[PDB]
Amino acid sequence: LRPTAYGRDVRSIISQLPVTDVTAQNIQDVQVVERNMQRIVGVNDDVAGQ
Amino acid sequence: SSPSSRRSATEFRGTTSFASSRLANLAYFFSVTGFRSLAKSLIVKTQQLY
Repeated sequence: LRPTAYGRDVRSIISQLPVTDVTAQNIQDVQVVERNMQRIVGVNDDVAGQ
Repeated sequence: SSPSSRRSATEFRGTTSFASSRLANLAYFFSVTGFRSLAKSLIVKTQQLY
């Protein structure tokens, strides 16, 4: 700490901004659309089979 | 048995044996009603006309 701040508490001065990606769950959605694509084309298709 | 949770062999055969059954009944209807008609007609002509 600088001279003018000799007695301050260390915890208060610097901190890291918190960030989160809310678009990180798009993965479950990708998986659905792909299954739906297999259904139209019929190359490796869920239907016909249990 | 369409629900699947780790099916064994008899189980696997069992739902498919059963699922096909409603489709086979359609076929049977189609066969008696219209395929038969066509077939009988072809047979008459081949015998008489040639």
